[PDB]
Amino acid sequence: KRHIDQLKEREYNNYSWQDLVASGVVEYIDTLEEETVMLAMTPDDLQEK
Amino acid sequence: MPYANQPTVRITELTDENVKFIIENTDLAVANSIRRVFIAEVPIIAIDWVQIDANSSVLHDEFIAHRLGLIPLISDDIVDKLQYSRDCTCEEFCPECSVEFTLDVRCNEDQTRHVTSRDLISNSPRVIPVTSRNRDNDPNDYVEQDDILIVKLRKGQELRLRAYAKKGFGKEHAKWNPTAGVAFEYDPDNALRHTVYPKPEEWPKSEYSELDEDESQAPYDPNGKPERFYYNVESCGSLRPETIVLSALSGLKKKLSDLQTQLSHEIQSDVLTIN
Amino acid sequence: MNAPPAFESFLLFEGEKKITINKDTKVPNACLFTINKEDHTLGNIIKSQLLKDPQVLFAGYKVPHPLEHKIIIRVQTTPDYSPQEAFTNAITDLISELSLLEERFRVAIKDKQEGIE
Amino acid sequence: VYITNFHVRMDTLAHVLYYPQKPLVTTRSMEYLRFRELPAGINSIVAIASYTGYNQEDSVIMNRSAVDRGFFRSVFYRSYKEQESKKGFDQEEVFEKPTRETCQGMRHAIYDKLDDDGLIAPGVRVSGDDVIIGKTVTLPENEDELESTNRRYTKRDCSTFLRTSETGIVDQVMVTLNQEGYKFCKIRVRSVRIPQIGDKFASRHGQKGTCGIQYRQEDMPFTCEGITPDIIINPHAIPSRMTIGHLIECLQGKVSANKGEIGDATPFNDAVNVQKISNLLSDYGYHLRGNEVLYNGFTGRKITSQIFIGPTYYQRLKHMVDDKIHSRARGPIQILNRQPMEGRSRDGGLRFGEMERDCQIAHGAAQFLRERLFEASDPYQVHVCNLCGIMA
Amino acid sequence: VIFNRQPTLHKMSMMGHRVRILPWSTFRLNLSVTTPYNADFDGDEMNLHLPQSLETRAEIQELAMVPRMIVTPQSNRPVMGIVQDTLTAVRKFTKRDVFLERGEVMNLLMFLSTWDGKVPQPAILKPRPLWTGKQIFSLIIPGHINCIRTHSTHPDDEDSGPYKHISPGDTKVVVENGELIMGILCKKSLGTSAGSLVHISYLEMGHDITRLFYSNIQTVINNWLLIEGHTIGIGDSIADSKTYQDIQNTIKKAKQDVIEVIEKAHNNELEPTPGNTLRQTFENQVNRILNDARDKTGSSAQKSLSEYNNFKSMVVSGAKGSKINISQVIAVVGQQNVEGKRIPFGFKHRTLPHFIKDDYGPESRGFVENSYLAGLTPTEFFFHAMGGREGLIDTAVKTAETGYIQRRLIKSMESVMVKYDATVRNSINQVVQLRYGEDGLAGESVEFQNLATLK
Amino acid sequence: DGLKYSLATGNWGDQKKAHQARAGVSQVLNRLTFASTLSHLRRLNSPIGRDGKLAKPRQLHNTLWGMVCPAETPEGHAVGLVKNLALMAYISVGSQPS
Amino acid sequence: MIIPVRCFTCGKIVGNKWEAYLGLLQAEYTEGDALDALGLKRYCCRRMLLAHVDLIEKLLNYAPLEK
Amino acid sequence: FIGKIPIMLRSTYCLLNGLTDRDLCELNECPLDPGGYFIINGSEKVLIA
Amino acid sequence: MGKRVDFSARTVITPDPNLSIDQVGVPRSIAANMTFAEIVTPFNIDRLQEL
Amino acid sequence: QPMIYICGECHTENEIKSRDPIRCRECGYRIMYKKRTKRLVVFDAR
Amino acid sequence: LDALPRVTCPNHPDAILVEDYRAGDMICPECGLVVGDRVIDVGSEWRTFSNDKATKDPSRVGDSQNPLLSDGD
Ligand SMILES: [Mg+2]
Ligand SMILES: [Mg+2]
Ligand SMILES: [Zn+2]
Ligand SMILES: [Zn+2]
Ligand SMILES: [Zn+2]
Ligand SMILES: [Zn+2]
Ligand SMILES: [Zn+2]
Repeated sequence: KRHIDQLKEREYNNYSWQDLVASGVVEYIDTLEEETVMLAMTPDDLQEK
Repeated sequence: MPYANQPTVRITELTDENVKFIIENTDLAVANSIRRVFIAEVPIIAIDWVQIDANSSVLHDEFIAHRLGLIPLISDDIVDKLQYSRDCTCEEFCPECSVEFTLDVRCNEDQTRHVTSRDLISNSPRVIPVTSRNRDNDPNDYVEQDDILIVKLRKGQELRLRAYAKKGFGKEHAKWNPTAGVAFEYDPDNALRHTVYPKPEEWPKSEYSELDEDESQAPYDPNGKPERFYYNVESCGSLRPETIVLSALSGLKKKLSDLQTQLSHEIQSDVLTIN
Repeated sequence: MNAPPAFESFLLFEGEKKITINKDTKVPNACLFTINKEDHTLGNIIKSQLLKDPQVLFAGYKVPHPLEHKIIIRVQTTPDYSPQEAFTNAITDLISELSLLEERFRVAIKDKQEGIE
Repeated sequence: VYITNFHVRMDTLAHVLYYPQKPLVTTRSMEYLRFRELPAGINSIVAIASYTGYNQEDSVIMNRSAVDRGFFRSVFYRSYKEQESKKGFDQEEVFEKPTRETCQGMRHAIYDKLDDDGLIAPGVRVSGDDVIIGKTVTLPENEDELESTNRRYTKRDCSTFLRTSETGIVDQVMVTLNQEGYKFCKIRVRSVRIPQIGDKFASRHGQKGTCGIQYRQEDMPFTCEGITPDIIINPHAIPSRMTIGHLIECLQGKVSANKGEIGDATPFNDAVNVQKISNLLSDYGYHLRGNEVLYNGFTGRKITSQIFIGPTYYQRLKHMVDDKIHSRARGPIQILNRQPMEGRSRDGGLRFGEMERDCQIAHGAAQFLRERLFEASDPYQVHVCNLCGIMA
Repeated sequence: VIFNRQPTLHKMSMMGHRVRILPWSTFRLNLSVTTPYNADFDGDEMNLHLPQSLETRAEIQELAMVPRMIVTPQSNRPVMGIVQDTLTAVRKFTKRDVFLERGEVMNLLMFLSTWDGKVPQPAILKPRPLWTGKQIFSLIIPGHINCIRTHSTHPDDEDSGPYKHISPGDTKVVVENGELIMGILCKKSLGTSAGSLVHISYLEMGHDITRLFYSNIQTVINNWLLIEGHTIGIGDSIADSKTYQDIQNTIKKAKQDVIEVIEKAHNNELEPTPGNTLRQTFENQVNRILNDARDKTGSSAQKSLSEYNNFKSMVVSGAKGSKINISQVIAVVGQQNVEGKRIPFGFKHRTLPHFIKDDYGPESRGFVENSYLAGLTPTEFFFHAMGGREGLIDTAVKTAETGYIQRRLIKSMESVMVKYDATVRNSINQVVQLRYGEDGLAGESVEFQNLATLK
Repeated sequence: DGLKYSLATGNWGDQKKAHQARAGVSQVLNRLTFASTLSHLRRLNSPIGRDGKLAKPRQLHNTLWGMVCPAETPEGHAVGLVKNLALMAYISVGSQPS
Repeated sequence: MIIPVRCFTCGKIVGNKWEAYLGLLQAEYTEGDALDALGLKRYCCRRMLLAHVDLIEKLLNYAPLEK
Repeated sequence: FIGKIPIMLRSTYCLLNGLTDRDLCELNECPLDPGGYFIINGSEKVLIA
Repeated sequence: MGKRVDFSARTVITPDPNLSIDQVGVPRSIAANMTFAEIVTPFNIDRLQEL
Repeated sequence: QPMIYICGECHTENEIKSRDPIRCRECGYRIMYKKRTKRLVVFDAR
Repeated sequence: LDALPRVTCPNHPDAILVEDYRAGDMICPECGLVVGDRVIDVGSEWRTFSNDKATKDPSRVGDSQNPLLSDGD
């Protein structure tokens, strides 16, 4: 939630997608790596699980 | 003929815009044909020739010509004495078959200027102005009330043109519609089964369907025939609602009586002996 | 620009008659009327006034094509009354109901309504 | 509308709508496309009804009074460009007023529309009979000694005139010099295309179709306010094509236009979209699955089946009929083989290849077969020697 | 004029028409000629060529004129019949619950061409005159052709219902002396069928009278349809709660049954099927279960449809679409496949990274649990987009290959032809057959017949 | 002029000889709506034989998930060969491994 | 490019109600109420205004309103 | 000077990247136009991946 | 063997429920452009004289 | 007779009416844009 | 036939012979004859390379060479 609060604040406060990546909450994944990950469709499924 | 019924009228409600009424004891074909006249056959005045002197605006010329034709025009006092263009002896135009409008605007101001219906002036006497802002004391008057923003202009643009409005009727172009809309409804409880409802409980009841107030929904009667048609004619504003109805019926009378004269013309010229 | 001028939908041409009558070759006391430049508005109503009459054996109309302004009205009457007179009466009666409707509407407006003008 | 500043752009060919609207039912992905900023179609009131059959099989009955009130009207611009080439040793092209006394050309089209500099000015109406630019090509300088002068001797014509957009108005004319340093012009022509029988339209679900006829407001079928449909699409377009999404969109749209807030349509959620929409539409006051009691325009009687009506964003496409028509009686002949032209753009004639030949064979209409493949494209008479078959 | 289009795949692609000049710029042509030219008015343009003498005009009028092109010599059946809305509108009109009052009957009589001139007596005299739909259809039938059956409609109880009292059941269509006695007309009665009303008409009345029959059926049935109406909305796409429960329960049972077969397979004791590896035995078995699952709920949804489902009315006339579509919109879409097998393992042993390695379950390998109406879940959508390609690609290939196979074939046989002593010979005058087709009959004049003596 | 030339015609390299497969690589940017352009810039092309090939580089491999558009490919002769990049997908510019 | 005079589906004039609408939204976040006060009952007249995009405003901003 | 390299529109080396939305509108350029295509001899040309 | 022909025309097709099975509506402009050679006989001469 | 030729941005006539090269006095631009005709046309509001 | 620098009008010497490109015909205004074997500068006509790959032009049976700089190709 704090990251989302920064994105809403981004409307005037300095912030970027790059900051969001530097937090290490999001990553880039290519098709070769994508073969070995265990990727889940929605937070819903990953929690309800 | 003895089998012609006297129908009957009742006006439920009247406003500056709407006219809402019931016709009873008549035929559907009459109701439907009369609804069609309200659209197509009732004549009115709208811009028909646009001559563009100068146009520096960000809208192309034919676009200005389009918006401009479509704007509404009062006609009630004058739509009758005016004659049709093609019928008129004059070459091109004249005071007797058309009325002239002039528009001249330029943006000399730093703030964006709007071009509106009031800025359009009738060279013809103010018997036939644009719809909005004249004799006013109108509670419909809100903010700008320009009736139509013909275009917007930034500092430097200018617009000069001439227009000739003419009498014509809706069959020929939609700019000549004398109606905002035309409601038409008959047999609200679906007694006559002209439609067949699958699971009739799933349908709502109109303001005319209140009769049994109950939820019994549609009692059948096969010995019936369509009667008592409900109307709500709504004015575009360019011609007041009752005048639309009275002019429609007269025009229909004129069209019918004329067909009778040609049918008479068949018995007078080329004597009706063919059949 | 292969589109027709819009006035032609309703304006009569100088080389065409408003109405034409032709006899049927099959059955007696039938007749065929051709009405030029006139659509369902006139046609549908004249069909109904003819159906209202008790001596008409058959009445109908057809607009042959959407793109061609013209309708035909075929009528068949009993072996005593002529189809032309039935057509004459059908309009005249229709003129009478509409005049009475216009009269009744106008008087109905004459009710103490205060937005008549 | 394809970019904002189009007006100062001499794009060689363009189409813009008068009134674009953003769609009532939109995907969230569309915010990031800016498809709100520059949309491509109009929210039509559609009825999926059978009616008079002018909408059978991939056509539509479209409302004529709506096209009068400017429905889907568009403007068309073609920019023609012409160059004044110096072209080497002893020739020259010149922008000027061509006269039949002074140049080798004399093509039948009228030169009078031109200005005295050879190039028209904005606002004058043009057509396929008009010349837009008077270019001439001085060529022989005088390389035909002794009085082969007479007239029109100095220069050939090759000025450019309208084939295609065989009517319209000149939008803009621009004179400049390009990268060679030659005098260069672009002149732009504006035309306005009213949606007519033969224009191809498509809704958003991959159902394209041609406008089969148009009826005026009087004739459409109607209901309540008499909100007559701007289109009637055939019911048969749905079942074998199962474009159910198309059917939900009217329904989502009906709630969105009425409630007054642009509707969601993003593909994957738990918004129970069929039920939840049906319940909302009914609370407002309609049959919960959208059907309305319609009446026919011809006789006013009710139509016994209730008809599914409501809005759908539709597209008018770049395929419009007046550009696509074509025909030829006798025309230009290419002296490679001297049979009719293939460049339709230059009054071509359609092909009659081996398979069409094969059917005439299969009918057994030999006389018509020799006619299409001979007398009506390419007849010739040659004399041959009876001793030996050489045409020498 | 001779009208054509490309690709011209057979002799009926180019036929003679008479022109009639109209406003606006498209060739406007009869709706019924849509299936011989394989045309759609979704932007397909067609081509016209004009004859330039009386001699070619004579030759066209007699050989290649359209009305003569009705029954194709390829398979002695109609090349063209009553299609789309009219075909749906005919079914709906012929149901014997349809009644017409004096006013509408006269208008339909009015749209008919070759009408006798005499107005038929209404099948119901009192309390008020009414004509049944069959009755007005019966004016449209030319002269007096005859055919039983020629329906094979869904109706009744195939194989044993007609043998159960002949309680007329009204389904089966019977026409006698040019009057429709009973039954409902559909694509099997009116379509390109071997025994359709249209085929018999060509034979009995002659091609000109048959053309008037096509025009008549369409202007008149069509005109009715206008007052009656037709449509399809979300109301023709939903079923009740109970059916919806039954569908989910049928699927929940079948999925548990697949997990059950997977449990048996991992135990190593399944016992394979003949001529197959054990995976094939397994794959053949799960495929049988999922197909049976689709068909069970498919048969449940067709039952659950009400009488008034317009969607069922289009399917039954045979106008457009079919039973499987109802299955997919109302019920459950089912196993997708590509190259005749379930969705391949693209990644290491998996279809998508959203699943576990080696997961033979239905959903994980390409079964769509949903209907088009509820919407597809994200994986199902992509496995559905995969099922979408195989058909688009197949289309682009088949067009190239068949164009080539046809040209080569015509190019061989072109010079063969029946000579005036009726032996069939090619160009160098060699004999192909002593009699054409071994009997010397025409292909457009033959019919299917039963041989009594094989009793 | 060399860069000017190759980029304009759409050819590629030596012109005298090299132009057999890598032909059609530059194109005039289609501008019919706003979408055609965004879609055009975000297009990608697989090279292929031409005029009759039938195989597996035309169907929708599973690994395109999240990468290339499910459904969005020319309805014509080159079905499945010229593809369009999904909405979020991205491309590496690459750098020294050192 | 500016709201059309008269709604396509029926005819009720609608350009006049545009300037009024931007004022109401500035005052209240009630799109329902805004459309209601303007009198746009039936939804064809409503889609007209609700779905319009006023491109003209960005378009006017170029200086060269001179060519 | 060795030659002329075609710039691609609105990239870091094409002057449009630095200007703001009002400035870009002042240069008669669309603010929403995406760039990333070369301009050659009057024609806008895009390279296909 | 695959020649370009004269007297040829091409437009879009749209449906028309009123035509007979073998009629075709032809745009008026295409009908004006393409011609047929009638030969004058002492019967149609008055009709052709009008044309 | 003059051939006007308004120029870009300067918003003034280019005064060129002869064979001399096109270039607007004072203003540094060299694109022209031939001015509207005084000749009347007409437009129907249909 | 060497006296045809565009003259062959049977009844009267020529004054003008207009080219009606669209009909493929040569017309003589003050009467009405048609004299034509029509060509519209063979240079537009061979130009039937179009929808097929035109970037490479397989139809180019005629290179430009640019002779007006030189003389001898
Ligand atoms: Mg097709
Ligand atoms: Mg089809
Ligand atoms: Zn006058
Ligand atoms: Zn010899
Ligand atoms: Zn409205
Ligand atoms: Zn300047
Ligand atoms: Zn002469």
